[PDB]
Amino acid sequence: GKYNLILSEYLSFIYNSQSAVQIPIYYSSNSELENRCIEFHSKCLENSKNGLSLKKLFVEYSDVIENATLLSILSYSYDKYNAVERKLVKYAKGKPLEADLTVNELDYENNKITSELFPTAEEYTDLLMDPAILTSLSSNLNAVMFWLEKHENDVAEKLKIYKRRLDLFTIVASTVNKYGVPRHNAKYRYEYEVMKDKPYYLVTWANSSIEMLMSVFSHEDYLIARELIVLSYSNRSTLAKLVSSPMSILVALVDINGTFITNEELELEFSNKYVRAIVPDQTFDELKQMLDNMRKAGLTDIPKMIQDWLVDCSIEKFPLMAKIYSWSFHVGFRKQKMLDAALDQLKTEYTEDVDDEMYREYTMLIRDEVVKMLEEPVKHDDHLLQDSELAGLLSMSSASNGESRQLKFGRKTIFSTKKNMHVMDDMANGRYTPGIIPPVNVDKPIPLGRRDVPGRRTRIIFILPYEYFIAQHAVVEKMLIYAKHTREYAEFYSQSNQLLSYGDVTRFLSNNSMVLYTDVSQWDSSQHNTQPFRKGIIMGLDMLANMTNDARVIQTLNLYKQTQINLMDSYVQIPDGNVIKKIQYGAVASGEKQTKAANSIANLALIKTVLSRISNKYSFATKIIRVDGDDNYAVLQFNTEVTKQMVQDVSNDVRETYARMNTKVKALVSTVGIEIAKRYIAGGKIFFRAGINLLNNEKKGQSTQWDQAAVLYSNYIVNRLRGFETDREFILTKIMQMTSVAITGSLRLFPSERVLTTNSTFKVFDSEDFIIEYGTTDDEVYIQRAFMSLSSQKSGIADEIAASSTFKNYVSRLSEQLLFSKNNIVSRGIALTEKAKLNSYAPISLEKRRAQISALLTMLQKPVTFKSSKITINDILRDIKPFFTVNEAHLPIQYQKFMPTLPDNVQYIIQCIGSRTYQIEDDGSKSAISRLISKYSVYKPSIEELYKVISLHENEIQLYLISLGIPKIDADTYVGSKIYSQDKYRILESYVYNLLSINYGCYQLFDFNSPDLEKLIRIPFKGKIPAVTFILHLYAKLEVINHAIKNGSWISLFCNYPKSEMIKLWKKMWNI
Amino acid sequence: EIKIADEVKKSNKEESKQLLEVLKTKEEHQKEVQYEILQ
Amino acid sequence: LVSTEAQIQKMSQDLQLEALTIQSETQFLTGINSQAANDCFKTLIAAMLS
Amino acid sequence: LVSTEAQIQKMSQDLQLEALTIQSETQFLTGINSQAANDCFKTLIAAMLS
Amino acid sequence: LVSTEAQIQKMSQDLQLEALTIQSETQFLTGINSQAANDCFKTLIAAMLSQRTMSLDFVTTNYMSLISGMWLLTVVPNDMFIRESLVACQLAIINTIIY
RNA sequence: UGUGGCAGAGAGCG
RNA sequence: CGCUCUCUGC
Repeated sequence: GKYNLILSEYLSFIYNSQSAVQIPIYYSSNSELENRCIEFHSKCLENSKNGLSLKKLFVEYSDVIENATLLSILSYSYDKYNAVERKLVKYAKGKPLEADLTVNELDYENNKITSELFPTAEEYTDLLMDPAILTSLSSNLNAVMFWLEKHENDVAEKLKIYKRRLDLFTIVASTVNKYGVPRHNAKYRYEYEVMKDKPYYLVTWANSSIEMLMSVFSHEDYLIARELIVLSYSNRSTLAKLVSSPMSILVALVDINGTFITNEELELEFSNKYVRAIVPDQTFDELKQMLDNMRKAGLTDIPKMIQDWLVDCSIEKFPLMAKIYSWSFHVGFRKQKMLDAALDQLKTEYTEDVDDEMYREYTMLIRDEVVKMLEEPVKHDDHLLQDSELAGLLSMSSASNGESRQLKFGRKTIFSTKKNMHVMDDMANGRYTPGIIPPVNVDKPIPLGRRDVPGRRTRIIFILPYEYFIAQHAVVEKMLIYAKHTREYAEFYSQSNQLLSYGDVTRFLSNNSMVLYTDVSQWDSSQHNTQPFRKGIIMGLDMLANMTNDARVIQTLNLYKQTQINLMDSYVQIPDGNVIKKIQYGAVASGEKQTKAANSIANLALIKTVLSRISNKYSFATKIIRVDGDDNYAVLQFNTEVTKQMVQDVSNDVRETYARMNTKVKALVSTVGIEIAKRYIAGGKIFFRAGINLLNNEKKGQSTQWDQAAVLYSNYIVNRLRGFETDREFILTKIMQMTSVAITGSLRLFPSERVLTTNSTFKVFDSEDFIIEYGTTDDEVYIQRAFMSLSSQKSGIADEIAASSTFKNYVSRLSEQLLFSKNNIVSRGIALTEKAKLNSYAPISLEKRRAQISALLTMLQKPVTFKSSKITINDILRDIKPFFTVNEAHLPIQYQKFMPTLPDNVQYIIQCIGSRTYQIEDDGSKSAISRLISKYSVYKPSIEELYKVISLHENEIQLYLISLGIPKIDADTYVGSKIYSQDKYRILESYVYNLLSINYGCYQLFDFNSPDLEKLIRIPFKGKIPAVTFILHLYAKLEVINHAIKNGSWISLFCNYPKSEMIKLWKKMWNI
Repeated sequence: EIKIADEVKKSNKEESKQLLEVLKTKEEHQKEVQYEILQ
Repeated sequence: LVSTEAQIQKMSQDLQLEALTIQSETQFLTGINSQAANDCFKTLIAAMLS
Repeated sequence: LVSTEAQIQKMSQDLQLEALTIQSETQFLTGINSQAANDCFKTLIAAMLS
Repeated sequence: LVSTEAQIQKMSQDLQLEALTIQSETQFLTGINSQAANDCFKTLIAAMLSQRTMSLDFVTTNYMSLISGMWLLTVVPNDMFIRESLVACQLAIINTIIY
């Protein structure tokens, strides 16, 4: 309830004119007050529409000011062009900045003038520095200047923040004012004709610098920001890659004193174990060279902080490192060219000096792993291998990007890259031919996509046809669904938390063992991911083919095999001007159904093969190896105690034993820590990388101005929890500026906190961070009922595509691969399901969402609507709340910190109740009926459809099950058992279980099975209504936790809930 | 359907609301079993 | 008279009138109001007199 | 005859029906309608005559 | 004291209620709170000292009232209560707990 | 009407 | 379970 005051001050500051007028609009769920709001509205518009002073009425209608709820504020203000400079000249009295063109290796990666690199606009491209966000730099500057203006009279630590950010913003505004501000077009692009006389990389530098200086709260933050902002203006290729590299060594220097553990059964369990840090001597010399590069690039204060920290190697000063490790990735992306980014990967050194003893074992281990994965389904003759074709055609992801193509649906032309639409096209013209796999050769090389991420290389993406997916689908699904019952993969270690993705950095650590951890992200072009990998899988397929007798399965397996045959020789379309290059690349990357598990397999075989060579010089027992695609760590335990020389020699042996296979590596051995791209542990404490650029994006999505405010707030929340903290007021300023909409050149509307923070399809943020909010009042109920009525909208483009011939044909062809006695129950169902993935096509989503926003605006302008009773969640919570009773409590501190970078209130909760004892309610459609259909088919009929289908007679249900391949005897047994009344109740239990509101970012981490939280929740037991008592206890926990987060103190609760309200609520439970 | 003493419907005592909603539950469940058979 | 609502809730309290399982016990509550009590009291006596 | 629904309440009362628990007495209430009973009564005599 | 809420947790986990039943045990839980235990503790002593007689008001549908009335009638002499009140209490106890 | 993906998990819509 | 977003190995 504070946002709106900052909104008012922002409006007053930005416009400032006599002509700038401000027009509230209100609402109330109470008839009389609502009609008085209507009145107020009318009279205000009239008075505005009559050149009368508006300031007189504002006293008379005090009632609206006290009890009504705000929606929005309108604004009539004229063009007033160029006001940014007219404000900004004062905050720019320092000296501007000069680039240094002789820093980056390439020529165009320097921050030189555009015209020196792009004389013609026809060859200009903003894609090498595109912020890719529908908000301007001028917007960012306006926000910064307003913040600076309002914080112009404070005298505290706040003033030290203001002086620091003022000096930084002076450096920035000095750099911009040297030339001026670029002006956005309607699309938020920056054309050639504005950037012609300015540096090419000024905008990204500006945005990133704003993001950094808005995240300054201390002196060391100021040092970091001044030392990165002045070098990120020139260096754009060797900065985040440089400073983020030493961290991998630093983790091997932090003594553990107190630890968190994880079980095989995936539960945290703290340990007071102490572990030293047996670091060798030569890695310090490496680290010094890295700091020498750091100083040689032009960094002075931040080497000083890393060198004076090593005098003590304490863990209390250590979050600084983590802080630094996050300050590197908030400088922007290194959006270089498709060509040179591919050539970062497409440099190869293949040699006739490697072993053969290694590759043969490698091939065999891959073979064996494949057989372990595939023994059960290949043998027991599973439907999904038999019906692999249909399985892949249902699971066609509708963003999949195979080969842009000119289509026509009746009377249109479409340039879709989506493979579902391509399949719809190819079914009609007789070209659908999944058994005949296309080649990938000179006659048909592959396109590319570009994956950028700061501090690392630009990675590449294959863009394949749609036959390869269909071939790979069934086998890879059985592989995943097997190996998540098994070690060595992220599918087994993943839900949200600690006790997961790693969960065994910290069992097998002491002064007996070590751990070798290794980044393997460059190992895609390597000589060990070519021929042996493919031939190993091919051999395994031969074994598995001889391990079955049915013929569709042999066909599917032979097609997967032939896919690996064709992918063994693979060329790559890349244009360059007029001519087209195609390069020999017979190796592995993503853009495939297979890449994750197969890379994990190959790395597993590789590390298992390497690890049988250290045994020639050491005695150890391998306790654990873990592989998640392109990373790997192995722990190993010894017959004796560890030394510095053994770690060093082991590292050299690892490096040279990879060198024997012509494989580059930075071998890293340690005792307490690891480092990988996204996270790391030091001293038995998990930190994380907070490298999510807010004001600069990777690529250009398809969302609106609106939703980008929500993504930016989500990234803010994440980065804040991770450690990187930005000023929340700035984020709110951006949200209002991005939800602002131009109805004309001079009319502009601004919504309020009570529209953006309400649970709907229009939610953007929350009134109190780290807490979703619900509604006990009339008013949230009112607007939620209103907005739920409006979420359901239409798309004429979708309507005409779904009314064409190819869509009908597609449903029919899907159908005819199965039985032919259901025509109005599933064909409509499959069409309704395909509709859920036609919306991926951007113009459909844009039509629907622009229509949705227009429907919103035609009740933001004029008064509001009651929406006719359509029930939602807050209706229920409104009835649950008035039988609670609070009392002040006092919990002690008995739980350990193991995520230091969190805010102190969240940590205080962790420091008073426990971290996660994880639970499960359903691992997907478990109840009675989908685990039969998923055994005889793959089809996934929606629970709406089942809730209807069970309500029908038992005859056409019997027909429907027989139509899905099932025999008659099991249907007869199902009807005789009388389970349909049970699966009504199980399905409605599953409907209440669909409430996903346990995992938003702060509820993600808290343990609700705690005894300390539970003794506060004194709700007596009634019985025979499990859903209600479940949700009541859950909701009471959420009340306690949210009060704790927002206020720190604790409370107890009590709900002597009447039986009458249990029953009155029971019918609204299992609806909506 | 229901032949309660309708003066009792006035009361916001717990037992009265309990009785009303329980009687509605019995009648709606009777309709559930009748729909179950008769389909 | 004894109160109608007090007597109704007392009887339903004694009987354990469930909501889920059917019973032969809802039907005891049919016609427990006053204005029938007086009707019976006036009917028996009027009939025996006449 | 008795109407069907008046008898359905009695059969449900003697066969006390928990909504959740599948006691099989639902099957006892299957096919109780009128004009199936006339069908049987005609069928038996017509067959034993024919 | 024991808090009202934890005592109700113990009693409710004992009684094993039913949210879909018209039970003869929800009425035990009426008025268990403090500020009344205080009131009774204060009233008994004040009345026995001042020798002011004191009536009773109770609902025969509740049966913990009559069970605590047993203790009450034991530790307080009968003549301290007005006649019809304890007669109703004794009659209730004898009719629906004992015979 | 000019186009940047595979799978894991967490939210928001059916 | 169908789609957008968050990052994740790519």
